[PDB]
Amino acid sequence: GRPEWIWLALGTALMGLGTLYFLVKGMGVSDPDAKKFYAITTLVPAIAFTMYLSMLLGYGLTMVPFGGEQNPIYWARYADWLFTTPLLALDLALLVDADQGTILALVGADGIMIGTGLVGALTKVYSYRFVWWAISTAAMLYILYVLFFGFTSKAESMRPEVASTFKVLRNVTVVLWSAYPVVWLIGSEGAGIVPLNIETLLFMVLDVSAKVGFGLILLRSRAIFG
Ligand SMILES: *C/C=C(C)/C=C/C=C(C)/C=C/C1=C(C)CCCC1(C)C
Repeated sequence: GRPEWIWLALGTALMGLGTLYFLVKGMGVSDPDAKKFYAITTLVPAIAFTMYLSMLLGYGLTMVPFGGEQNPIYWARYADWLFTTPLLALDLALLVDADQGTILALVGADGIMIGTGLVGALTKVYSYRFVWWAISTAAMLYILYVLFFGFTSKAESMRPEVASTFKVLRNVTVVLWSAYPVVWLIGSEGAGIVPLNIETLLFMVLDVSAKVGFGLILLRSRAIFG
């Protein structure tokens, strides 16, 4: 009966619907290249759907003590993000033909961001929580710098239609991702200013927008076509 459950139920529903819709459209398409984008992009909200469900049912939540209090931390989010954020990057990476080393570096950075974020989430010394938060956000910025400067340049060599689709997704990604560290900062994991219920709502709106929103834009485009 935690108050944030209503948002966990809506994120479950939205992610589940989104998965089904993408699966249905995906299995209908025969183009090889398009099927690859569909397979990657249907997996993302799939993973998110299972995690939101678990949390809705009481899993992935633990009490961490810091600030002289017992604080409720949803660690199931990091298990979701660990695998969905690199898959989203792969989507963007395939669109622009990015180099294999570039992708290895991104995913690597991404592993670090999610890994330090979680360590930071679980840290019992208040001050140190933000030390882990800082590194994680530093890793995040590296990724955004690459997608904005690096990937946009590679996109330049693709047809206009492919480059156009990437810019939209690149913008969607940049705007949504940069909002996660601030939410963590002022929410349950950080300053404890925004309450967990509201925080769950914020992450749900970002999550769904970043997965199903991102998906709808990518999968409805001509750009995934070989
Ligand atoms: C579907 C989920 C997506 C697209 C999640 C993106 C998540 C981020 C960009 C998260 C970033 C974080 C930081 C920069 C620092 C503190 C902890 C995190 C993990 C909340």
